[PDB]
Amino acid sequence: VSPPPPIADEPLTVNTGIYLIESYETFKVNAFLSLSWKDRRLAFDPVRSGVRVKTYEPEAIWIPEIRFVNVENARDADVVDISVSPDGTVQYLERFSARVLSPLDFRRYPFDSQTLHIYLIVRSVDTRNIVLAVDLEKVGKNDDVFLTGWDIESFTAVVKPANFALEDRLESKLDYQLRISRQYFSYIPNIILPMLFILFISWTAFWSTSYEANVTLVVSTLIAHIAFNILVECNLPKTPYMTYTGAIIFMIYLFYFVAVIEVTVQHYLKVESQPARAASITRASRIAFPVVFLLANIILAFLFF
Amino acid sequence: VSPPPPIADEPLTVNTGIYLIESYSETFKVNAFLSLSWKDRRLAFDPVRSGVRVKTYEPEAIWIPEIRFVNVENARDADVVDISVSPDGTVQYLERFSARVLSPLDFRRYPFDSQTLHIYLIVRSVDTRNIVLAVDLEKVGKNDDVFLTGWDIESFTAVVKPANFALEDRLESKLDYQLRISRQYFSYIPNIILPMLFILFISWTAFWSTSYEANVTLVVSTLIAHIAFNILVECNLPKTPYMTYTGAIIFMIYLFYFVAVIEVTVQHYLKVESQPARAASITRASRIAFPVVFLLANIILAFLFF
Amino acid sequence: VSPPPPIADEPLTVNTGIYLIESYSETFKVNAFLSLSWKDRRLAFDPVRSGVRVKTYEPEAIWIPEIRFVNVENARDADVVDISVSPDGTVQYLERFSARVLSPLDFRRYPFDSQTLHIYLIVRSVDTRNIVLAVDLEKVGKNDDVFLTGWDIESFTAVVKPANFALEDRLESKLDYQLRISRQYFSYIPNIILPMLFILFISWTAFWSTSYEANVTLVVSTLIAHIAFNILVECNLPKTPYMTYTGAIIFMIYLFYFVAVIEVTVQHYLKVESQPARAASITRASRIAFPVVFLLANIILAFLFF
Amino acid sequence: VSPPPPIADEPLTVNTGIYLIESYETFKVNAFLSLSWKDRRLAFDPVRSGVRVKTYEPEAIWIPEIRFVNVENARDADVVDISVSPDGTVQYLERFSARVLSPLDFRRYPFDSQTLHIYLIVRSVDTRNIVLAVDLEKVGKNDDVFLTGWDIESFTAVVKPANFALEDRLESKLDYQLRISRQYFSYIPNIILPMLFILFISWTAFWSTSYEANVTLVVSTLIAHIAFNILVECNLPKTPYMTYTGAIIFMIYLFYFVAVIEVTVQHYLKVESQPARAASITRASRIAFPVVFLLANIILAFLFF
Amino acid sequence: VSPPPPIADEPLTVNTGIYLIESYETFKVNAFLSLSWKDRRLAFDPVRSGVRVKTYEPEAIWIPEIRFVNVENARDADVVDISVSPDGTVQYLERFSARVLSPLDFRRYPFDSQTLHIYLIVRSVDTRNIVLAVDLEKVGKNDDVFLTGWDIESFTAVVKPANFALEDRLESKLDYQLRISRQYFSYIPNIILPMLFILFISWTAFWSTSYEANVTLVVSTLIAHIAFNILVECNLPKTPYMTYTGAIIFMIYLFYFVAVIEVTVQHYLKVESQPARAASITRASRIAFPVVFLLANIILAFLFF
Repeated sequence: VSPPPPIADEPLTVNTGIYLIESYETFKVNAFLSLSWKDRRLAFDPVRSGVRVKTYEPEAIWIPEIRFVNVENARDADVVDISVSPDGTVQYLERFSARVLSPLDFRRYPFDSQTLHIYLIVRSVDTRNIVLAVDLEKVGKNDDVFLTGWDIESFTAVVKPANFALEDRLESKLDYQLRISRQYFSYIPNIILPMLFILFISWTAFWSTSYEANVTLVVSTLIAHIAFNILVECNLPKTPYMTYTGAIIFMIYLFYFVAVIEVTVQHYLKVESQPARAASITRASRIAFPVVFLLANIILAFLFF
Repeated sequence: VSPPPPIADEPLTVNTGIYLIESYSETFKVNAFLSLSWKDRRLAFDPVRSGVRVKTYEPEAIWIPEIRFVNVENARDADVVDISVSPDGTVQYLERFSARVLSPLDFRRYPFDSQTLHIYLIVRSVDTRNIVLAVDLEKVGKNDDVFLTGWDIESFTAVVKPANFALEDRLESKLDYQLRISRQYFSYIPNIILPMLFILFISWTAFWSTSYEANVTLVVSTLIAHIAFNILVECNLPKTPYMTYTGAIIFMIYLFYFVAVIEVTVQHYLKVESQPARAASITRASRIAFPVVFLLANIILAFLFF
Repeated sequence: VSPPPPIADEPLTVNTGIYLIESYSETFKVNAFLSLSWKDRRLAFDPVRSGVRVKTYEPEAIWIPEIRFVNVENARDADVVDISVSPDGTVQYLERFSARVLSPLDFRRYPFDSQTLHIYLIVRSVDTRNIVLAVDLEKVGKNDDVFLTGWDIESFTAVVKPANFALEDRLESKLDYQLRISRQYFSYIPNIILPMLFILFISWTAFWSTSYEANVTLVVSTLIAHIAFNILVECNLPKTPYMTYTGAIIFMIYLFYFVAVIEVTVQHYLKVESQPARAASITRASRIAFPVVFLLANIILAFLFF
Repeated sequence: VSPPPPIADEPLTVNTGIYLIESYETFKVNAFLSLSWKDRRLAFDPVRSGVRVKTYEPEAIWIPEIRFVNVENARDADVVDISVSPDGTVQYLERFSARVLSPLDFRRYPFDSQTLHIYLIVRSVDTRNIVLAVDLEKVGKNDDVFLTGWDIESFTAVVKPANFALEDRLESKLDYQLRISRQYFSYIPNIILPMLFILFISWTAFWSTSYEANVTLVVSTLIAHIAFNILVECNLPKTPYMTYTGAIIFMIYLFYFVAVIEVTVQHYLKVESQPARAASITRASRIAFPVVFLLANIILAFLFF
Repeated sequence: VSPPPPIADEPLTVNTGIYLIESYETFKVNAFLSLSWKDRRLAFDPVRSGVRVKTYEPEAIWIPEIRFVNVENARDADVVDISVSPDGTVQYLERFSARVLSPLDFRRYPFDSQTLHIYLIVRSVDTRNIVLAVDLEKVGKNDDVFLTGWDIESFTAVVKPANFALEDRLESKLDYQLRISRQYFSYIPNIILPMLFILFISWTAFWSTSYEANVTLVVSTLIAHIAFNILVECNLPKTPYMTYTGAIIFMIYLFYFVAVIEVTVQHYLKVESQPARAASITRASRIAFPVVFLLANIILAFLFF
């Protein structure tokens, strides 16, 4: 079957709509794709037919070749209904389960908001040009729409389509945006708190002179920090980009090094009989370490938010 | 084929039923029988002239309602078992389907939790007539070989009254099938809480010691052992982005290792400062402070979560 | 196509058989031949006029009984090999199917266990006539290239008498195919129990020492080594929620690291308190207490599990 | 259907083209495969025919059997359009999602550029010979082409096909090259820096005489290095061949051994009462260890770059 | 369609051949399955027919049911070409991607050679008997055939088929062997070397008298060996059967135990005021431990090679 012919030179407007049935660090969505276009070749008089509307099969009529852009593979398509109104207006409906192929911006994790994108595309034919449109009454989401650890803020579409030329033929692109924000509250007692306790347990080598107990304090807590980093391996990003957590983790690895330097220096001074000077440093460190940490954290929080 | 026409204005009632064959796979898989029954007078026959009790049809041959599932992975691996039409026109459909339950678990009470797995059946009404779902209670159940290791399958029931609502200007009829399960917690004690408690107790022996070298080594080295044990039971400890009864216990333990370091640090600091009467007072208190605050805080939490 | 009609009121006997080609991938997948044989007189012929001894049909061409499997992960990868009709109308069906065995293992005796893997064949009887399953013992077996690494494939047999029962008002016939595999335990000793025992023994050398610094470092540091080794053999140590032979030994070991800490703590506490005669008495007893209670408790458990 | 016949003895030239839609330590690509060949059995006079171009179905006409060489399994094929121009010029277009089966060269990780390969092949038939060609206007990539942690430099094709015989029949291969380079900057604060801090924390046993504190310094940091190696397990290559990073990691394991030897020698001299000699070594080591490291690193950097 | 009839009582010989296009601790392969048999019912006089050969469709003619034995699931089949020669000889060609289902024998890892299997089977029919044959011109492998960390030595077939009875009907099995050997070099600097360094770092407790430093030396390195074993978890066998590497690992766990015993005894003797003896065996241990290791290793190497 060929596409419907133009009354005049005008292109075929396909009224699209996505409504999230079920939505569920990667994302998959189960939804309704609704398509509507006018094919007069199908028009009928209800009187001769004895039907308000005629229900067709996908094979029977011309259906626009609507493809998705960023998704895993050929969509799990299931046609729900095909309805033609006496005028030849085609009301298509399909149910599709699809994997969201968008990278997340981990730069502000775990205090971030993401915008998941769903791209609808149609390539225009030799016969006539096809353009995409949005039926706002056919764009939404159910309420059973859950995404554990996230707050589903919106499901909206950029109404104005992206029309552009590709391999000498025109293409019409549409942008569906699932905007989500994170449920950060558990991060404190699970990730930052114990990581901070381990670093604090190290800092008690600023009220000690025993190099044996001090080596054992700083070094043994370096092992505990690394093991805890492996414990929360999942909840920490794979990112090749600068991240808020990444720098905070890095800063900690540096603070374990500075603490070793102080400890080492202090012991060297004591061996060297400048104990008044060493005890001065170990005394300063009791306020230096927690103050530079709290400043550097505030510096970073500003640098990332 | 079009849907059957109404006698009067009434909608088409589809008598549904799910019967669990098997269950498997902290995620869940179902293998079951989906039974559907509706009246199509167009298919009706006079039993006497026809001779035969009922006639067997093919899915393509007749009109079958478009019944879809809601919380399942992808398009069901459908297999039609039998299609039977009663003299009066009522159709007896049966299919075998294997599906994955897309229902989240509530880990807030892990490992003393009961879970309600959901299977939603939906039907969209057509232009011709309206379709509504019903439940044949004789056709809703589960086999007895229905096992779910580490869980107790309590019930498989359906919320008989459907959720009828309008979506995209057309009516929809949703049905709720509930697989209620509770966990088999008894192994948790000797595998998860007991050794975690032993590690914390082994730390507390720094309350009958004055050696800061042995005390640093006691508290710090056990912190490493607790973290490594947490990695040993990584699977058995929930991922939840929400607070949990086990969630808090673990946190409380990380806090108790910190307080224990503070005491140990204070004790040795007083010792150096030559106030041993005071130091030995604290270390003596700690021998009863630490186990008492733990047992209280645990009881506080158990109440806060149950 | 409808099922063949009864000579009298008798049901249709379907002669089944499964023959193992290959087994693979603590879960198992099985690829084999499903042979089915039944009498359909509607297709019977006279050899003389036909000439041919037997004719070949296509699955679509004739009525084939709807044989389904019960405990299989995904709708069987179906491949029809051959369909043959003998002069008297006796159909000889053959298909090749690859299937995932869905049977849980009884880990109550790992790694000295014997499992019994199940394959269930089911047929639902139709309105026309009743169907019952049978077993052709000449068509039930396994190849010799049948390997299951770390297991000894003892048998492949079928419970000849089928389990007839009613379901959703219609009659059903179930068959039991049993793959009996026992373990290849010998490598367990040098890989799992031996080093775990060495770590526990390395701890016990704190019974010939008085240095609380060296004793804390001996018991505590080996606790970390035991946990790390438990993570090293994470795959071999079962996920089971139930009582297990290995799972108790692991528990008992976590307890022995606690008792040892207690002795070590008591020993130094008496030494500090100046009852050295008494402390050296305990540390001396422990040199025979610890290895004796271990060897007794192990024998107690081995009896409790075997 | 058989292939089109030759005017004379010449082979059938198939004008190929791949244009990347999607790209997503393994790689998968979603793109447009464009094919063009002349079948005059389909050719028509535009004037009498009326229509500019006739749209056919894949089954209807003869389409060359174009296969990919290094890809996972039978391609996710989806025919977009088939157009026959008046001259019989078949303009084919399909959308294919495919997994790239090319091994990476980790020798220079994380400072490496990679050339991903897509091989198009056609086997010539008994009737006539088939050869591949490249329409340069139909080879490219979109701009939404992302590969997180990589910089997509080019998508080009080796225009000259590699013609050769296989099993007595002639074959025509084409080389599509997706040249990418890595986004290395996060490697420093995540992989090399803490690994260096752990090794430095060890070296502080060159300003200490306490064998207890020295064993605890060298040995305990060896554990921390191993645990950190497990923390970055993902970001460290599996190569059976030698590598720049793999060599460094090895050199570090050796430096922890040398440091143990010094520490052991120092205390052995101390017990043996040659403290002049012991303090000489520990003094040398303060400059030996950091100098040999910085030299050996420069030696390796040159040996790999 | 039925099989071709016998001239006399002879069986149908099917000339098979597999040619590896692409190979990729588990293995998959992309190849060409070539089949050739004589079906006279298809024979033609070349002169009157004009054409040298005629191309058929799989559905059109009788093709032998050739199945594979050790592969995951039903082969991703794709028919390339079907050609009939004037005498009725059928030249079939298909492209199949398939996962090798053969167990690896790790009893010599990482100095092992492995023989990957591909079995071809055909079940004989009631009409006539079918037997498999090998066209040696149609058995091979491409040269771009790579298997990272392995050396592809051969791809050969056991020409003589295994003919046997199954469920009362005859069957014909063929053996295709992809013989590969390992690229072990990197094993030394990645697995055995650091494992040896950790064990050597332990042995420095034979030049020490400090029981605190000796407990910390032997015990702390035991943790480092276990953590390193977890670091190389991937590169080490899962085998339920004895391994050369498996016993070495075991022997090492035993050497850490012996080292604890000697340490413990030595301290015990010194406490007991018999320093003459403790010093004596500790001196023995300096040569006992490295000698028994080097002997036991040689014993094992012989026991496994």
